[PDB]
Amino acid sequence: MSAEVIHQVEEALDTDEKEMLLFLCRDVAIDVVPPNVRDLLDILRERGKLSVGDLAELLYRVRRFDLLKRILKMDRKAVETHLLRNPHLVSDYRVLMAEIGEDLDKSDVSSLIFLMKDYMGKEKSFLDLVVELEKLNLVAPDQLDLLEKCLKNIHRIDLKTKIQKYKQSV
Amino acid sequence: MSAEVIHQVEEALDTDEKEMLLFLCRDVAIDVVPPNVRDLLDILRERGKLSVGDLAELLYRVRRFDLLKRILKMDRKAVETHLLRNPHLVSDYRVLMAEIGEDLDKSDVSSLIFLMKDYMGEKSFLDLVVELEKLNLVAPDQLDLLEKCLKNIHRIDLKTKIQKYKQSVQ
Amino acid sequence: MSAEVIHQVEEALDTDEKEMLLFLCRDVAIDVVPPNVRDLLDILRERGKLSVGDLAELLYRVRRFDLLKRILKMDRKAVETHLLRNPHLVSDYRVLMAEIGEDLDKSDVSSLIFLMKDYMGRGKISKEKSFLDLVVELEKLNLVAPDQLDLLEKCLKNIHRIDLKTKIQKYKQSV
Amino acid sequence: MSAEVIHQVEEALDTDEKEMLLFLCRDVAIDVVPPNVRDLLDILRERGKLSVGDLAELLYRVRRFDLLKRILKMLVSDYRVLMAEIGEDLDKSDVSSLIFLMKDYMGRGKISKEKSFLDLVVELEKLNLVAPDQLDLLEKCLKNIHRIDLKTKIQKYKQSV
Amino acid sequence: MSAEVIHQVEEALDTDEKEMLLFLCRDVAIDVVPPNVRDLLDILRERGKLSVGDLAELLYRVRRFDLLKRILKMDRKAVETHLLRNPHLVSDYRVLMAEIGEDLDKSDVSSLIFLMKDYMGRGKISKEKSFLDLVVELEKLNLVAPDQLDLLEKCLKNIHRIDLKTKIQKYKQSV
Amino acid sequence: MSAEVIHQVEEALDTDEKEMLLFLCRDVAIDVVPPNVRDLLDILRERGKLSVGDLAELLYRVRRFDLLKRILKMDRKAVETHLLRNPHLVSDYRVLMAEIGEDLDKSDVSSLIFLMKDYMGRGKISKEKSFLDLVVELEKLNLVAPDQLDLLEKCLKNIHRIDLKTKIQKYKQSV
Amino acid sequence: MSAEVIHQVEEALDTDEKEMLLFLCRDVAIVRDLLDILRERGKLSVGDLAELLYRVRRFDLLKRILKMDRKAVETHLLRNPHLVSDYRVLMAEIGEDLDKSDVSSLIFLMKDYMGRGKISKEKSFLDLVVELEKLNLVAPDQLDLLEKCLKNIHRIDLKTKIQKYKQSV
Amino acid sequence: SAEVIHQVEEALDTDEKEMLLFLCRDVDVVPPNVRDLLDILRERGKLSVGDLAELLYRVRRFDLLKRILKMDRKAVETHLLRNPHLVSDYRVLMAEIGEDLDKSDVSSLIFLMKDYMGRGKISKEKSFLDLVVELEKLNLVAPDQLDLLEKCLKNIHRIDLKTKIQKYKQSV
Amino acid sequence: MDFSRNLYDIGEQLDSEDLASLKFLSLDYIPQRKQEPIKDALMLFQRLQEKRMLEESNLSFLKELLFRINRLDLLITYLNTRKEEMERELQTPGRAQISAYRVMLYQISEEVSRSELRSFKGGLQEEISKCKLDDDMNLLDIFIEMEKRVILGEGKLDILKRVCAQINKSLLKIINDYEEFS
Amino acid sequence: MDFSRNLYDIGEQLDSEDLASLKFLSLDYIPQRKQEPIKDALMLFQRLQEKRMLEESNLSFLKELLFRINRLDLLITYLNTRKEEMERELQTPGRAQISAYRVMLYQISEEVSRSELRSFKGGLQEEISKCKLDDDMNLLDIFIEMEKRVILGEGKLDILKRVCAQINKSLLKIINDYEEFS
Amino acid sequence: MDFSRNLYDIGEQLDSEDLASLKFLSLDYIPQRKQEPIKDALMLFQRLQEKRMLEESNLSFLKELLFRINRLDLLITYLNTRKEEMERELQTPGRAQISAYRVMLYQISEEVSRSELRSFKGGLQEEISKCKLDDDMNLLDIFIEMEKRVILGEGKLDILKRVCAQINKSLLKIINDYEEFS
Repeated sequence: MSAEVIHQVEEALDTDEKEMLLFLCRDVAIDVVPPNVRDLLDILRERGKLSVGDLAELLYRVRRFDLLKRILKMDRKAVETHLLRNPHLVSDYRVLMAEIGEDLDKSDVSSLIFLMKDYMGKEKSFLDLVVELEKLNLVAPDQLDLLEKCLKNIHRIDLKTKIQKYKQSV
Repeated sequence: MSAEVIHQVEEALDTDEKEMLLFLCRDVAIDVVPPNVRDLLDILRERGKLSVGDLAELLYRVRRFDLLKRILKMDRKAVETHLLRNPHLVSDYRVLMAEIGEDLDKSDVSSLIFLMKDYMGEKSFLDLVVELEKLNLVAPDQLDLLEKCLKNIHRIDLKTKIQKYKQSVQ
Repeated sequence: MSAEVIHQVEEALDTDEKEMLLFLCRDVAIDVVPPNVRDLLDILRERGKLSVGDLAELLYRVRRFDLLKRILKMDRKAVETHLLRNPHLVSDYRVLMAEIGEDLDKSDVSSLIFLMKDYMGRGKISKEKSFLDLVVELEKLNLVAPDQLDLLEKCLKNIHRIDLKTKIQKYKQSV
Repeated sequence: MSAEVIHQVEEALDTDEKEMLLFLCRDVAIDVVPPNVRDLLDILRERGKLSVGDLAELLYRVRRFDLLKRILKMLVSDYRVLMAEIGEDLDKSDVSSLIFLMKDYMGRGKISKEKSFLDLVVELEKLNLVAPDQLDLLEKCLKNIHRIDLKTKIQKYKQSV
Repeated sequence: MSAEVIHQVEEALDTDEKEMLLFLCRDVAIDVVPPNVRDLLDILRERGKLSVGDLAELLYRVRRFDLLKRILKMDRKAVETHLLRNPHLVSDYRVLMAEIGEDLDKSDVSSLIFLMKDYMGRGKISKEKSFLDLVVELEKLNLVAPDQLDLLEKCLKNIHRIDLKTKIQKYKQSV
Repeated sequence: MSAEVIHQVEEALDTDEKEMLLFLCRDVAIDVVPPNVRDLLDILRERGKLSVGDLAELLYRVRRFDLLKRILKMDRKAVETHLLRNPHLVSDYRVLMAEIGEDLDKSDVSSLIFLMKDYMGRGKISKEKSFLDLVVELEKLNLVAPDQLDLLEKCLKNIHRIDLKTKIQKYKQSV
Repeated sequence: MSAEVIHQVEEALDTDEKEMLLFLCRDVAIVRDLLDILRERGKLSVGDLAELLYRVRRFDLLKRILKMDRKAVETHLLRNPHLVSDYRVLMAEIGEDLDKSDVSSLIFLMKDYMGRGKISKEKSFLDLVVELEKLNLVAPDQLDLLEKCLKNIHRIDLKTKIQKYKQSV
Repeated sequence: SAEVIHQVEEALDTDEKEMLLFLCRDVDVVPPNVRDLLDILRERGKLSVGDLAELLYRVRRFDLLKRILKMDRKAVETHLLRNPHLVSDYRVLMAEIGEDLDKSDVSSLIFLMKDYMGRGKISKEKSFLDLVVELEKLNLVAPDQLDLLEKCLKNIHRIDLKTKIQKYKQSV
Repeated sequence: MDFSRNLYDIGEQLDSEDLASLKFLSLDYIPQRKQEPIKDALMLFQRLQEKRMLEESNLSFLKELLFRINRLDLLITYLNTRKEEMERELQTPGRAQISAYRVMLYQISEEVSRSELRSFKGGLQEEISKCKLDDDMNLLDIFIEMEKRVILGEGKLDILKRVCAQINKSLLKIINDYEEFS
Repeated sequence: MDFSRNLYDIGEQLDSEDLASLKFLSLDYIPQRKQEPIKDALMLFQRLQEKRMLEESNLSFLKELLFRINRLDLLITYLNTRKEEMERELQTPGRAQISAYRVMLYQISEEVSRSELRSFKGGLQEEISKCKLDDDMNLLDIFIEMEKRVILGEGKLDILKRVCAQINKSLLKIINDYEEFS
Repeated sequence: MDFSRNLYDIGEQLDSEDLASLKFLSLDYIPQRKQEPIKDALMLFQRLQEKRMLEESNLSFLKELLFRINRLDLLITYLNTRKEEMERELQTPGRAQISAYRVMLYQISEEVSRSELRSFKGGLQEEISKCKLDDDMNLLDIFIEMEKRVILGEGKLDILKRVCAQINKSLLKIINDYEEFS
């Protein structure tokens, strides 16, 4: 709510969680690309889509529960119930992409980009690669064939199972 | 057409995309020094050179198919058919220069700068290309200097691309 | 309270506060537009509308309490009380426009002028202009008025700023 | 509505295009200096040059095509347009080098205000250091700033006539 | 003293300390607001409130001792002795604000302006302002005073800087 | 105290003790995160929680008595007495975690992160991590707390190590 | 008599250039009306007309009006006696090399000497020279104070030029 | 001349420009850019071909000397020895000391000297020459007294530069 | 542009360790500040070209640098110079642009293995505290650190001899040969 | 999705030792600077692709590399080529893109055991000091080091024969066979 | 975390030799590049989990691996499965996830002594270089090397039979049984 909460949240997070937060909030800011997490939070507050519940949900997606226990004075049960009842902000596709990118180590992404180089043109992370793929209109919540096939080819079948489960859910 | 469309296009673009688009439109605004991409779009509109097809061509040339689908409501196939039928705004020489500039790395461009420091007297490949154009060293009809420099740095794939382009002009 | 007081008040202000003051007082001085702050103060004093209450209201609207305390020797609480009791000289529409102009920055006003250059024209707002200048230009064409604010709300929503739109709707609901 | 269209056109023009139009119409406005485009039209009317065909040619060089279409509702020396093109092709980082290089030729205080290339060309033309048939100083200055492409345009203009 | 010394002092100062010098002299020149250093110094000279001791005090307060040795031909001990036996041209509150303003780095002033961007206009401080500019803006709203410093102390504590808070408390206990 | 002593202290510590100090000083400056030891010490000095006794305690808790002997010219017995009388900067939970991390070799943290791999992911465990990093991750997930140590005790028991479980029980009975 | 020549001369010169012509003829006689009266006095002539254009460094009017470029008049200038003294053209040259960022230093430093009032209007170097000449602080054969001021404003090339002119005559 | 200034200014670095400005601070008004500094020096009459050669030799750019001024090291060195100096020996010594400190050393120096100077006055990511000019402003480093500089340099375990300072002191 | 092409070809054949050796050997003509951002041979070649120590008609310094790191294949292949000519040229007094002390330090650095390096690092704990005993560094960095605190110089060699006497003897032979040349 | 997948599948079956052998065999088309930051076969394939020695319509060099290091299962599975065709193709003069000198060196390097390696290191203490006699150096590193100091050129093989005569005669047989082939 | 604890308990008991046997048996599902850095049971279990061949619900593959390497105490202790049930499950067609080729190769390797291993090596010192025929190599590495040179395939068993005929008959009996099962 107040600027104190935003300042504390900015001070608490590190670089990796900041990048994950930017990726998660990429869709809600449909036309604005923010350079800092501070700018993103200011934009969300100005647009009126930021509240105590929404900020708690965003911090819960990043998996920082001590921040909920300290700043927002909330536990995981309350935010879980709020998700169950109140519709959430980030789509299931974004959190699925984050979950997939969490499991890929620092070496498999190089093999994946080498495989995918034929469709496009240097320490790329999986999140940056999927952002590029979405930019080239190759990966969409309706088009998940390329990612599933490429994950199968590099012999990572648990992630293929995750993608299949997500497709079955919707 | 409407100012809001070009405003959205200007907002969504990235800095590297902005620079590539600014360079790639040098053929049209040959007697204009554009300070910003928004001003470049305004100048193009006021000169009767910008339309739906032209904006689609510009966005397709910088590989932003998501912006074509989301904003201009055009897909890759339709814009490719328009490209095949309607004459291109930008000659293929600028396209070839941009394509080459996207593959060279930091070490390669540094070595190229060291090699080419003899003829002339950090900077990306696009700036080197425009500086070479300034001194009338490389032109769309004469590419011997660039071909020799690309062959001397043991990167012969780009030399193959240049040779294919030079064969295609006849 | 001779012309010395109004001279001090005029000279102490800076450019942006002077522009805000002229925009706020544009309604009362509809007979002649004052090119300078001195002219506006002189014509206000000539008609007799200038007084302790009027000057306190003007200095409180522009948010300059230093001049109010040092020159007029009046506290803000008394100004608020006798402003609630006495009729207001500045319209709520004007203070709303001033607040909206306060909340905007250079990028946002550039976005507004770029979006609305179609109606205004190139030569009218060619130079970089504040939001108050664009508001005056819009009011010249009678597109914005205390009884008609839909276009302003639409333009505000176009630049992705919902809090200002909610403030506009709150003011509309109040009146 | 001959007056309405010309009065409405003046609104869309900006300061840079007004300066460019004044430089282009220097030959037409030799007898009296034009203070503004609105007064420039009055001067042209006094000269009797009020004509749609002659007026539409100016916007072709000014490159403001949308207003040309509005006027169409659907003469000038080629030496001056070469100077206009060269001035428009020079970025703001090279005019400083130009004014520094030719500082000794003219008054240093005469160029105290920041100048566009058109103003510098006018100043050098008042001293007759640049002529339609004499371009050695201009070519040397262009070469010294390391822009050989504009030298090709200068040679093209020289060989054309 | 003469025009030559004023010219030499003006032309030998960078743009960073000119803002400090303008802020420090606001109390003396409050009837009018000066646009630049030369106008301020000339106004003080004409008003008779400028002398060799006043210029020495100003240069000592801006920490430019080399100019004191070169132009004024005085060292630190001489100017300190002169200051000890003469009234101060600048109050202790001003020098305290200036001293605090030099111990804040970019990462702290950015945090302060972000925290206190809600009390004032968002576009009021859109440009990157120094701590001195923020103090001037707060003084305009009559929130910080030579005898009232609670809000400033709380704001300083809000950014996790306690040594400056202790300095404020030391100054308060001094009076 | 001064900057010179901080610089001398920093120049003597190795990497492992630097990481241990960074982990130990988590509670005091929980609002921020310091990149290296020098910045952490600077932050502590700015917050006013740094003194000669505090630095002596921090050096003593990392088992570097030689520096405390020569850099600070202090004795360990005096530090122990000060700890007996003065309040402790770091709670016993942090020193217990540091002791457990010291007692664990390189081949057991891999087993620990494999046992608890269900909650976390491979991305964090791809790089080599010590026990302190795993403790920090568990704390971030709110799985381990100073008043909640059942999970860590069970995990330590599961890997056929009992003495560390005895130490955990000793600490738990200490409160 | 043709007034069209006078009209063309008045129009061709811009406003700032008229001050140079007024300063050049300070001691010759005592805007275009002054030129017309000088023609009546007989001192002004076609040959002397080109001297003003040569001094003011505006060579387009020589071809436009006089129909003779600098090539024809360069020898005549040496042949004809000096209509205007070199002391005035030296001051004109000095004012040519002074920019608007320097006149402020001159007026501020010399405010003590001349009248401190009516300084709101920004004055060129020629105006300051005229003001100094009014108080008899500067003479055609005495340029010591001007040299001192030029040295005080951190400008040495003009200080050497003053000495070169003084030693030349 | 005029073209030589342009050729010199178009073929220099950024830190090299800073060093040139610091060297020219001896000969006043603070120069904003190297172009303005050269214009001021030429207008003041102090600039000369020999002086420009000495200035370029003081910054070790002999290739520029040969390419522009058509002179070698021996000729310019003999000219400098015979003719009076333009830059004082103290400035050259300061520049030479500054050229021999890497990023860690200057970071340690600014951290040490931040004790009695404003945190925002020096801020971070600044060169040694900026610290030297700050000390000059504070009037504690002078061509006759360098005790504080020597002590601070010794605090960071750099004794070769201390020997350099001692040798300079012995020279005069 | 055949000269620049030749220099580029020479620079492409040098890995990181040889680049570090070249950087250490050229400390006389290149200060630390100009040397820190160097991470490729092209930057070093350009820095040398700025001081006019390397051009079309003057390649002697480059030949000496390549000779001192035993890269004779680059000498014969590109610069067209064999070992005998370089030995004869360097035997002539006044043709050595690199001081023999630096070459001696480099040769001592080459003749030390990993265990010998660790013993060398541990042998300095008797006289210097942990402040200058950074074990992460290599032998060249240790020599530079010793040079910084004027505990090891052209005229000061007692510490170096004392440390060398602990590990090997041929190093003492090299030091004695250098002293004989002095 | 087809060619890149095949290249990745081929590269997934090469361990560290085979990667080192491939890096050694390709020194004529990849300089030392590019050789240094390579740790998996994908980067080597990228380097070969940049020089246009490996693409969809040209697979000769990859087949030659895979046959030279004695990996025939990969050829018969992921590339569909038998031993006889490769042998006949390589026997044709003018088609072998790898010089026979490097092949001979690699074949020699495959015929040395640990005791033989230590004997080889001991025999090379004259021309090469103990610096390059590290116990972690393999025979290929020794060969590269000798090639650096122009003692093991394509026309200069006397030192190799002299060293090998003290270990086994099969190596001399291999060298003599190569020389007879010339 | 019962499943992970069970896997850790199982992996605690395995020694180096059983780890090598498991690595050999799991070649068809793990490439060589992933095989090289494997050093304990936990890494192998992670690799098996990554391919979804081992999880909470599915444990057939782990039981098959434990049965093949003849470790029944672990099966009866930490997995609650007996020998007869495992044999009955394996005899069902389609349940075995390891081909009979690998099983028979491992069984052959289990029945070779050091003298018989030396005889096997001497019988095959002609087609295989001495680099892979060192005394440290066991029979599994020899089999892998022979598979690498396409001299020992699923349908190609001439060399294996010829070598085994010179050592023992029971190995030929096992080969004949495998051929009969085919």
